[PDB]
Amino acid sequence: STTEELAKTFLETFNYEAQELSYQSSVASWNYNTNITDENAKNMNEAGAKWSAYYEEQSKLAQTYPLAEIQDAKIKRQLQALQQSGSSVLSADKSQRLNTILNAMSTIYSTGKACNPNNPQECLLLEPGLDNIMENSKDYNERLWAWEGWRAEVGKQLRPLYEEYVALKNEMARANNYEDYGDYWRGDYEEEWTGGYNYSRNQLIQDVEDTFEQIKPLYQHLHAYVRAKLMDTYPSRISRTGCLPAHLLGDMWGRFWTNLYPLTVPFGQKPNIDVTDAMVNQNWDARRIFKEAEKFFVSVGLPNMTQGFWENSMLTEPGDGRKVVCHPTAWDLGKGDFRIKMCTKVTMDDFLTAHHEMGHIQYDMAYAAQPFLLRNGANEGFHEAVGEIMSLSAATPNHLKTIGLLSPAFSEDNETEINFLLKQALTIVGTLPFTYMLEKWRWMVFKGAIPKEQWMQKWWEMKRNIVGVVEPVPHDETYCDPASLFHVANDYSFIRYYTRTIYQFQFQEALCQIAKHEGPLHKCDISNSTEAGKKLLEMLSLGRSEPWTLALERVVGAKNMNVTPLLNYFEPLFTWLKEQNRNSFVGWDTDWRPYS
Amino acid sequence: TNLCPFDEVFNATRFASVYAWNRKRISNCVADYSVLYNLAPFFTFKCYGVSPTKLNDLCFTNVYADSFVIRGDEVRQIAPGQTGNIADYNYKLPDDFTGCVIAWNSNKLDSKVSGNYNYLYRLFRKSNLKPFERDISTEIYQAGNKPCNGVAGFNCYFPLRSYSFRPTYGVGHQPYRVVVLSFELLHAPATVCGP
Ligand SMILES: *[C@@H]1O[C@H](CO)[C@@H](O[C@@H]2O[C@H](CO)[C@@H](O)[C@H](O[C@H]3O[C@H](CO)[C@@H](O)[C@H](O)[C@@H]3O)[C@H]2NC(C)=O)[C@H](O)[C@H]1NC(C)=O
Ligand SMILES: *[C@@H]1O[C@H](CO)[C@@H](O)[C@H](O)[C@H]1NC(C)=O
Ligand SMILES: *[C@@H]1O[C@H](CO)[C@@H](O)[C@H](O)[C@H]1NC(C)=O
Ligand SMILES: *[C@@H]1O[C@H](CO)[C@@H](O)[C@H](O)[C@H]1NC(C)=O
Ligand SMILES: *[C@@H]1O[C@H](CO)[C@@H](O)[C@H](O)[C@H]1NC(C)=O
Ligand SMILES: [Zn+2]
Repeated sequence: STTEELAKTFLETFNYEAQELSYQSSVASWNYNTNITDENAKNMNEAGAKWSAYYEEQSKLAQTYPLAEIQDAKIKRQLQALQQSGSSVLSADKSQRLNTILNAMSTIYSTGKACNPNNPQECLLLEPGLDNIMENSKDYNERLWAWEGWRAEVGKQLRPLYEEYVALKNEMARANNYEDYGDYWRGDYEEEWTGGYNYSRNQLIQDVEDTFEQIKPLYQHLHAYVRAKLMDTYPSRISRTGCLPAHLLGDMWGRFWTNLYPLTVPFGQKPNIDVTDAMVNQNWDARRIFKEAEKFFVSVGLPNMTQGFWENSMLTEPGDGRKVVCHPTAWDLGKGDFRIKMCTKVTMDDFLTAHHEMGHIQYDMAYAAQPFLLRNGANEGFHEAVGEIMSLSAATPNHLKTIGLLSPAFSEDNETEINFLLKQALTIVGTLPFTYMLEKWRWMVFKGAIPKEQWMQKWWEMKRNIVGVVEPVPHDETYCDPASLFHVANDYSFIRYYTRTIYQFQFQEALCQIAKHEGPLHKCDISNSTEAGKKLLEMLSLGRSEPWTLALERVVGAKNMNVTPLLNYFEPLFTWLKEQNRNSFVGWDTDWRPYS
Repeated sequence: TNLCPFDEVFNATRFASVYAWNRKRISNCVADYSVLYNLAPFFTFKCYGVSPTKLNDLCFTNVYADSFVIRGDEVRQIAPGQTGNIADYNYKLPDDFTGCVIAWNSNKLDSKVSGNYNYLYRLFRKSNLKPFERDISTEIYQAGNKPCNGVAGFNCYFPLRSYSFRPTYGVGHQPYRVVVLSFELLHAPATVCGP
């Protein structure tokens, strides 16, 4: 016997019980999320614990098969996943402390609240209180309240915890042979493959910066346009050359400028395309919404949903007493069980969501033949990009017209084209500098390049320099405003959304050139393009079995993150911004602040 | 007019595990294939060397009926010259196999929300099976160079595994009852015709 053959057989006996326990968990986890009972909650955590227990044990047993003696990648990448220790490399001291901190920060984030200076009895929790304020309030002071209050009554509470979190996460990474906790997170993109499909952890740093340096032109002219259409409201509060106040950006942090659309829509007269009314007028239901999405993937050569999908999924809020947190989810439970958990309403946004979520299933179904540990997105951003391009194709006037939602009336104009691309940019283009800057900060925090007595001082310097966003209130080192965002407080890497955003437009463009699509990329419906569906399946069915650098290449023909498909998606808006900003200042002086 | 005991095999309430597949010798009876009705969804009827299209007017010395349960993914392996955990380690048909392989989804019968662990399959075997061989051994599989001492350990795995059928499983993992009709022709009386 050989340490590889021994590894295979070990992975055989692992892949059996794992796929068993992982199913048991996924079902027990499904049964809670669709029935939310304290009783099913126990079963979910128990099956999740039997599953975690097995994984923890097998991880230890797996390390005994040295990866240096493995040649089969299907075994190497499987072994690599199991062999990674994680927090189990710390002493039970550090681990118990790290969990205490992590669960503290998660609890401080959710249970935390901020109270009005005007009404100190109105202590409003973020969800849904302060979020409604940030997402809907046009009042500068009401928005300023929540933003500063959240970053103080919560962000400060997390400051001592995050300092410990960074230290205990570093010790975990360094003891796992990583430069810091940031280099640990970047290891997702690390591929030690042959054929130039290798990828360094540090290569992500350069790649993300180099691609952002090309989003900058888009962002500046989005910034100068948002700054101007913002300056209409809040007039004296936004400098024509200064940065944007952080509390005036939609989300509590400025992550998604999606809610600035009412204050920034180019030609507000031209109404949005909303086939929601068309769906009601045709007595559509949730099953119809998903049957159309199924037809969509089938048109492009992807399989239909399994029978177990239709008779097990939750495509409607169950009702009765059966509580279910209404949020779209796509379940790859295992053993061919594919399910979608969605409180589907007969709307356009849930129609697009149904295609997005069914994209996840297509990805989950495609790699089901892969070994269990490889049944995943090629990297952390792959699985979401595959979903996003499903809503991109389904949202176009072409697909809406061919399905009878948008009437055969050939709508669209040079104005509604700009309106939609402006709406997209606020969501997709706006988040990218926010995402790079936040994750760049954590990387330098983990690297040690930012002393703790300068965390906030370096954060807002980066916020102004890179995001063009300035704090309405100066923040000393008692604040931890990054920690006031969920992923930072809840220990989730964030470069996923940056990478995923670049990927999806690489995906869409590659499939649309395959689809013989003539015209602007944002108008492309990959429907009936079975040639595009094949290149997708060639990558979807890979799972994590092959490097993302190669998996990406089976769609887009490049081994890396290329931002030019994203720019080409917004070149119509880019050129229109350069003209609607011709006499405007494109850039930002980082020394201006609304507090003088 | 002695009717053959096919109702025994197909319509049994419990099927054998594939690793311990059950064989039922059939002789001295009128073989009424005509009423081998399409039993269940995802019905599969595959014949080799002889035609099932109403070629009942042939006589056969003995007719063996080999029944078991596998998942849908493994029905393709019950065929001449196929490889896989079933064809290698559980049930192997010869290259020159003359017979028929019948398969239907039995999810409504052989699944269970808690998982039906009654159906087993051989996952490990140091050698593949000669055609129609049966291996019911439960000796621990010694993957390693150290002896196992008849108990599960490191590099020492139990040779069988459970299918753990759950009705929610995908079609590829759902239970499929299989009946393999081997037709034998010897220089012999040939006592199984069936008009
Ligand atoms: C939602 O969840 C509840 C509870 O988690 C489910 O209630 C259970 O329903 C089944 C079938 O209707 C009952 O058999 C079960 O009662 C069993 O458990 C008790 C002890 O808990 C035992 O004493 C009984 O003899 C019986 O074996 C119910 N259990 C409870 C706690 O109510 C309900 O079915 C779920 N519904 C959906 C749609 O998910
Ligand atoms: C590994 O990949 C990087 C880019 O990701 C490349 O620059 C480098 O040359 C590769 N490794 C070697 C040893 O060439
Ligand atoms: C499933 O997709 C196939 C592929 O085109 C199609 O022919 C079939 O009709 C679909 N299923 C049903 C029940 O229509
Ligand atoms: C795709 O095919 C259908 C019929 O199969 C047709 O009605 C439709 O116009 C085609 N194009 C798109 C974009 O759906
Ligand atoms: C099983 O029972 C049904 C119902 O009587 C019958 O039609 C069928 O022929 C039986 N199967 C066999 C193999 O006899
Ligand atoms: Zn998604």
